[PDB]
Amino acid sequence: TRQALLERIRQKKEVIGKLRCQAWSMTRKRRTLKLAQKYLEQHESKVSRSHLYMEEMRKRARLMKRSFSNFKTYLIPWESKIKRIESHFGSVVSSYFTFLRWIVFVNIMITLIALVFVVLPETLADSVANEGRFNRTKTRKQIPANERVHADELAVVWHYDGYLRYSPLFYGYYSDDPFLGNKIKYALPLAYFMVTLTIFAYSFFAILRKMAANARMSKLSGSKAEQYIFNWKLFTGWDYTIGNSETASNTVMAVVIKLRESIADIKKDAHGKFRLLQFSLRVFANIIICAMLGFSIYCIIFAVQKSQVQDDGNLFTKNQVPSVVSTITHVFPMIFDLIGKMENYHPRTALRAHLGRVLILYTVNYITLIFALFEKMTALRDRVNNDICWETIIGQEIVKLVTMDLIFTILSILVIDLFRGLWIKYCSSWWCWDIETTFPEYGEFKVAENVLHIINNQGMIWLGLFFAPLLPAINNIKLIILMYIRGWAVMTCNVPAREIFRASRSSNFYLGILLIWLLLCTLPVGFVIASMSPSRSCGPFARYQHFYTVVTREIEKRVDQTVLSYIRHIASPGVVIPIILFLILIIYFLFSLVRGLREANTDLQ
Amino acid sequence: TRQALLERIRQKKEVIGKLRCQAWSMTRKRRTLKLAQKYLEQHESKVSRSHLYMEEMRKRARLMKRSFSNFKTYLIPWESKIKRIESHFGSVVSSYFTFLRWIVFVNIMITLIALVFVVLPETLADSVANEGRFNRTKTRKQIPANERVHADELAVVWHYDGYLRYSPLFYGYYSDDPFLGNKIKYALPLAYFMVTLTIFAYSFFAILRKMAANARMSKLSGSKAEQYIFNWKLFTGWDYTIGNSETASNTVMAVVIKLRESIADIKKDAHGKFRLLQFSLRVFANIIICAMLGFSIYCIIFAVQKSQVQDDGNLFTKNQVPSVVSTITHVFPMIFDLIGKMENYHPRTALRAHLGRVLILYTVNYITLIFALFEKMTALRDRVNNDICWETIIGQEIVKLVTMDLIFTILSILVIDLFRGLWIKYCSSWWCWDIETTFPEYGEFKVAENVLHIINNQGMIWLGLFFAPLLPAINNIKLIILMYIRGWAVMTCNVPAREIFRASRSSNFYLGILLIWLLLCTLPVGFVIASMSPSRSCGPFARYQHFYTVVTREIEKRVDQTVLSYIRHIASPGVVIPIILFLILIIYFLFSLVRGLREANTDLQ
Amino acid sequence: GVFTREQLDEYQDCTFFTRKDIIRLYKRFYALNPHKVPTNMQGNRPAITTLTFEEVEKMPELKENPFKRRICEVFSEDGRGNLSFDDFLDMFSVFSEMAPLQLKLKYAFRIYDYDGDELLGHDDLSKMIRSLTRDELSDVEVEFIIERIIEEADLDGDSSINFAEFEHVVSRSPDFIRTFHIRI
Amino acid sequence: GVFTREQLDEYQDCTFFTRKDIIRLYKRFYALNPHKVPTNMQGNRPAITTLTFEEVEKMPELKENPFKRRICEVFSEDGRGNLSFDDFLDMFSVFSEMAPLQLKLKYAFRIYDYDGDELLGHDDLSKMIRSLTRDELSDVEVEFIIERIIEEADLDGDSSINFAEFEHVVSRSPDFIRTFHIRI
Amino acid sequence: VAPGLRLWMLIALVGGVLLIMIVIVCCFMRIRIPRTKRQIDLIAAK
Amino acid sequence: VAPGLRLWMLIALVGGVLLIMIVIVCCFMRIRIPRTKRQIDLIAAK
Ligand SMILES: CC(C)CCC[C@@H](C)[C@H]1CC[C@H]2[C@@H]3CC=C4C[C@@H](O)CC[C@]4(C)[C@H]3CC[C@]12C
Ligand SMILES: CC(C)CCC[C@@H](C)[C@H]1CC[C@H]2[C@@H]3CC=C4C[C@@H](O)CC[C@]4(C)[C@H]3CC[C@]12C
Ligand SMILES: CCCCCCCCCCCCCCCC
Ligand SMILES: CCCCCCCCCCCCCCCC
Ligand SMILES: *[C@@H]1O[C@H](CO)[C@@H](O)[C@H](O)[C@H]1NC(C)=O
Ligand SMILES: *[C@@H]1O[C@H](CO)[C@@H](O)[C@H](O)[C@H]1NC(C)=O
Ligand SMILES: CCCCCCCCCCCC
Ligand SMILES: CCCCCCCCCCCC
Ligand SMILES: [Ca+2]
Ligand SMILES: [Ca+2]
Repeated sequence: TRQALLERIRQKKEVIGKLRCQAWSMTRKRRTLKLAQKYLEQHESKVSRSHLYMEEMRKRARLMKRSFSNFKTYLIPWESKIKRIESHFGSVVSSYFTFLRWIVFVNIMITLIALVFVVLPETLADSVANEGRFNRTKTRKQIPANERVHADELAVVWHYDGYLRYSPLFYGYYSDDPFLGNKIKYALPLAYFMVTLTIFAYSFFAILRKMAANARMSKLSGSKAEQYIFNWKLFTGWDYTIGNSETASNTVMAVVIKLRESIADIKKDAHGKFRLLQFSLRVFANIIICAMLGFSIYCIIFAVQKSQVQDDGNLFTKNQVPSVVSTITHVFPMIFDLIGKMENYHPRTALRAHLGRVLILYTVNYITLIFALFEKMTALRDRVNNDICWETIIGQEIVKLVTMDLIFTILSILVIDLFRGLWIKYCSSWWCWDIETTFPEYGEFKVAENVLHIINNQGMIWLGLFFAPLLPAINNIKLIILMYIRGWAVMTCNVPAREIFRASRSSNFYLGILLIWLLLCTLPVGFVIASMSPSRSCGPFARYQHFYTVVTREIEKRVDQTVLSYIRHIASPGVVIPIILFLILIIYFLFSLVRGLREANTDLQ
Repeated sequence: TRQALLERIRQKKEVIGKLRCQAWSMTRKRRTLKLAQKYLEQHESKVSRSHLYMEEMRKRARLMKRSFSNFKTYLIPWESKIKRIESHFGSVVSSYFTFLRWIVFVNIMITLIALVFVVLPETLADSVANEGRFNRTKTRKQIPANERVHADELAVVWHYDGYLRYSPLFYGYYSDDPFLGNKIKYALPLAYFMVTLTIFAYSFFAILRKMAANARMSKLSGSKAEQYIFNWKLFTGWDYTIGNSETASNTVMAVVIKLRESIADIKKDAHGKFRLLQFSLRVFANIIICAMLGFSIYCIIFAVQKSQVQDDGNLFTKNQVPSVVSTITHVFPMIFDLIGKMENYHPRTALRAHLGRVLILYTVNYITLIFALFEKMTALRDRVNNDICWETIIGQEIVKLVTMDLIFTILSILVIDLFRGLWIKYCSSWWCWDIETTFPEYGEFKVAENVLHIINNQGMIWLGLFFAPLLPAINNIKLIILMYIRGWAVMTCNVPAREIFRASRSSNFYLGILLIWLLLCTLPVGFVIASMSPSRSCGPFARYQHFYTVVTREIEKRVDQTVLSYIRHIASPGVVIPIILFLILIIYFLFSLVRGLREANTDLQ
Repeated sequence: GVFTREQLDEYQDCTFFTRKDIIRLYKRFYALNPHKVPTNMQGNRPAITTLTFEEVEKMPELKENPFKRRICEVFSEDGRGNLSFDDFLDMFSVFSEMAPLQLKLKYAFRIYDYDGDELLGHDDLSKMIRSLTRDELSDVEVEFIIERIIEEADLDGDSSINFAEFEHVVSRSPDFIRTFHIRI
Repeated sequence: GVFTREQLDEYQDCTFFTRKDIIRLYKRFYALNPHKVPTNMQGNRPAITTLTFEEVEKMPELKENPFKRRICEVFSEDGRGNLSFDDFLDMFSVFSEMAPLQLKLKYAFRIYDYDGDELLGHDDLSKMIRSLTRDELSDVEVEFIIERIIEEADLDGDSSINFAEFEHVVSRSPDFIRTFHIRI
Repeated sequence: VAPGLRLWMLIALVGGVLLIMIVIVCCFMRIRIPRTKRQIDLIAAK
Repeated sequence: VAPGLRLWMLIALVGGVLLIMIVIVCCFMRIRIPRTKRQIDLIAAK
């Protein structure tokens, strides 16, 4: 009796919930919706009180969720911009802009987290500081009269010295007082530590949630695919977003070309050729590429080393590491592509090799930059012993790197896209060779390189946000400027590519690279927190021998010593190492198990 | 030309390789085999020299593998025994015996590993010791004249004192000389450390290889199953191994049962009932079970504590911890089953609950035993400071536990199976109640409990093989005796169960439990090696401040100090902890991803 | 506001849209032809307010689509050669990015079939290839392409793909949900 | 030794057995009936050395099997109601534990079908149920069981399971490779 | 023969030889204690 | 107005106002530098 009524109510509710995902006309959908609604209305009296309350609160929650979604849609920006870019250039060009907008949202969330709990309480405490205060923090929040005059030198400002050094943007500006004041008792050093931890935790959580949403629904059925060449190139051969005439003609030509070499390659199936000249060229290219990578390492190390001055001896030569890093990052991919063109591989394998080389260059440069910066900081601290502020200095280095990267990206957009396009338009009639159809054709969008730029910049932000609390706040403006300049450049100066390939034809490729970068960037921060010791005249951790002490000092205030000593044996090397080895072995064997299961899932279908 | 010839040769070779896995008559199989052989013989001249050499060495390797398999089959024991047990009792009873035979093979491999590289070199060095030797090792290999008389007391021998203490069976017997002798230069402490590491590595490798072989082939298609009740209970309702009349009739009755309550349950689909008496009985059972678990913990702790004597004050009371542990392990499951019978659950959920409670009891008892032993060893070492030998003492404790477990298993087999069966046969005519059909029906095999006994014993062997090198050698005899006694008991005293259920109907359930036990047992050995310090008058590590030093002392002999200091920063807490957290997060999210993929694999079929 | 709420709740329950999307699509529909679309649109008017196929195909999102006629025909109401507001909402809720893979696959199959017999015949394949390519491939090339597609996408030997095999073969394409998308 | 090697290589290439298994099975076959099996068995004699169905069904591993007749019939050679050494080797190489899941599934399907039309009809299901149960379930119970099995195991609406659906449904059983096993 | 230093070896030797004899005896025998269900039903019917 | 302490602010202000004016100008404009492939083919044919 009651069981059948409950089952019928559940079935009707399930039908109502999944109503939109069915291919019915609006009249049929309305008919089914009204029928189920009347059924539920007449059957609501059959269930007990608990079921009635459960259904009522579920309906209230659904109504609140719908209202929240309706209000949230009003605040999504850059809808028409991405719509126009999609219509003109395609759906693989607009992937970069959707990725950038998601990155903007993540950065805004990080900014709010670091602004509600750290910057705002400190500023409010500073504004109400009495005579008793303002003297314990004068050495860190007030610029000395010795250097106050030289605060505006166009080299002090460009290096974030002067007033910016004594601004909430940097670690050393924040007081180490255990409490903000009476009647409030806000622990600011604990807020600092917890906010730095929470930002990394939320970054991991958001990246993994996006990955799960994109994999469990979008590409869940996309896995375990075998062959299916012609059907893939035909049924998914037309981009439905394109609403431009020239782009449509280009797409038609691309489909024709794809099918033509598809049948051409499937026809002969004969692959016999061996030219010593081609192999020699390939090995020469692979050698010169490694030579350029080594040159990049040596240049980065030299640039870091030569900036050995801390006092204002000279500033036209101190600012060379951000310039060198930006120049390498923004120029070497072009040479990589030139060498790949000389190599003469298949376009897909050439693109994959270029992406792999760019990724290797980026990772190697980032690693050597971290090692050089850490060695420089260690040497400076050793030579120091008026104590220096290595955290504020590291924050300044990262902020300068980010700013110079923005400047170089703007210059690259202005030169490669705008000026080259103008030169081709107004000078191809009488040039020595036909540039309009030659190697510098007209300019094209590079989705993968630009996404790697975004990922590298976000890694730089994650690395240095512990020392520069307002680095995500600056990154917000940088990302907004980047979105606008990229949109304008692609709309005005670029032409749609004849055919553009994808690295793995997945949306989680870049998310996975971003997650790997997040791990790579959280390792040195954890090492700094666990190993290095704070400065005694800087920041909120100036009263402790380690960065984590402010946490443990409060853990020991509630936990006994005996149980703490018992727990402290879980961090033994002889317990961690077998656990790490077990995780490695289980991952290695589960890898083969999962690959076999995925391969056999399609076979059993 | 050559490509087509190579493709045809490869196809013919693939057909020959997969010939047995096709359902053809032997005439057809012979025809195809001869045709392909003649084709390959006539086509071998078309390929180049490299392909010819590759095929020739592949054929030679295949012939050697076939000859090795033919020779290996001759050495597999207990074929007829397991065949008879399978014919009489079924294919779920014989799973225990196949598992035990595999465990015997693994233990024999471990014995050979620990016997070739440790015991034999030491014995050979001892037998050829000159006047210069035999004095540095007399304090550990020769029983003192003070205690030589009292070596045979039936309590000194029963506790593995006397000559057994000064035997290769224990850690303290082995000399700490860096080299066995001249013209050979065999490092025995390094052999000891490497053998202890290799045994655990090989145990992990063998368990994981067995798990992979059972999952990638047997149960690969067995995953992603949904409902299919009647077809499972009908097409897999007959055990094809059974060749006994009474067992066949029992199986027919069991199938009729299964089908009858299958249709009965699927018919009504009505589940409405709530008796306060039944719920009170269930909660009382769950409370008394936890009370018995707490009693087990308290008894184990008291038994370990009360054995506080090291000198021979009394030995009729020192040997109580192995007796207490064995009594708990071998008696508490019976009470668990009695309380489960009182609980009156469904047979499958009752069996699952009983298995879970037994597993919890075993794990809790093992953990508290380890903690009590470690605390006792720490207290003894603290009170000592003629230095005591805590490693040999721990080895003695583990060996005594294993021996008493064997004795208790033999007694349980003799009482529960033999004497109960004789009593029922010769006394059911005139008893007060019909015992032959009542609660003690006639006796049945318990596959899960016996497999858990095997797993627990192997965990005890893994835990104490670092301190007792010849513990696997003793376990060989113990396992052979167990196989013979279990086979005889099941053949003579037990009756086939009316219907016997399985925990998860998988062969990798017990292997997974064994792997978890291996991890649980390698954790404290690693902790001992990393944290604890050796004895200065015992074993091969008496010249070092740690157990691992003999390894690192040789690593520092080939690696520079600067690079070693650079490497020593990988073991920072601030690098390990983020890595552990990242592995935890990736496992948690990949769990949902894998569960969704497995669920959708069947849907997409 | 101007419109009754109950219509908006019904549209949200049936489609993937919110109130802002409904209002924007209504403004676009009115701007398509202000003469045939009244300002106040309360009641059963959405079922009777109708536009021809030319006006809907005139829009930029559909103008360059080779299958614009098929897209207009699949979502068409009972009236032939006509599209109403409900048809507009169906078309732009199916095509949106938030739509699930199953709906996209099913409506793509319905679009790619011209006769409408739930079977992807040889003539439908040839017509759609010649529509996508604009008669640039040779006849022999088209025949070869259709032969290969039939060989690698037909399992029952019917020489005509159906819903099941089409869904099995193109739902594992990593470019289908990226391509089959219209933003509006 | 006594036998030519080439026969042993052929048997190992065709079956799952080794030389010891071949020799043991030859001894068992000879002990089944020494009069109809010669000592020296070189050449085409295994194809002509034969035994009846009763002798093979007398063996303990097959005596209690309800489908002993079906097992003997499936592996039978061109001759009807007879089994040769090659049939013996087929039977005991298919049934062994080392056999793959596919071979076990295929030969189990061939065993469970009495008519032999590659289709699991209703009469085959009823006959096999009554053979397994020994006529203890009621007729209504048998009809109900067959109806549920058809409902949950037939997807084409043919009221008769075939190779594909049977293999799909009973290959995910965690008790099939454990049950479908004969040790010898 | 001291009870605590020589008697237990004699007892162990006697027990070991008796155990070996018993094991060898039960090696060439096929005892089967429980009776089949048919015999149990016949006894119950009486 | 020292060149190193007051001139650069004036230069930056001039550059900033010029940049704002340029951005606003290019905000209400729809420039498109490259020519379509039809025009390129027509020019090549001449
Ligand atoms: C909630 C999400 C956004 C994370 C925000 C950071 C959290 C973890 C931080 C920010 C501010 C912190 C609080 C700051 C001050 C106090 C008062 C005192 O009793 C010590 C602990 C306590 C209560 C801190 C607990 C941790 C805290 C709440
Ligand atoms: C190979 C498998 C079975 C593992 C066996 C244990 C291995 C790792 C052990 C056992 C014996 C050990 C060797 C014993 C003696 C020597 C001589 C000297 O130069 C030190 C190292 C060296 C060469 C040891 C290296 C490690 C070693 C080879
Ligand atoms: C494949 C990338 C090639 C990029 C080539 C960029 C050329 C930039 C030339 C800039 C010319 C500016 C002056 C124009 C004079 C009319
Ligand atoms: C459910 C397990 C019950 C186990 C009961 C074991 C009873 C053992 C009785 C032993 C009797 C031995 C003396 C026989 C006298 C004829
Ligand atoms: C402010 O700082 C000065 C530094 O000399 C100190 O003398 C004074 O006491 C401080 N403020 C107070 C508490 O008056
Ligand atoms: C043997 O040990 C004795 C102990 O006193 C020692 O004196 C003697 O030197 C040793 N052997 C040798 C080297 O003679
Ligand atoms: C430095 C020479 C290139 C090294 C990196 C090559 C990466 C290739 C990636 C291919 C992935 C399929
Ligand atoms: C101590 C009361 C029992 C606690 C353990 C119960 C384990 C149940 C396992 C069920 C697995 C499906
Ligand atoms: Ca058709
Ligand atoms: Ca049939």
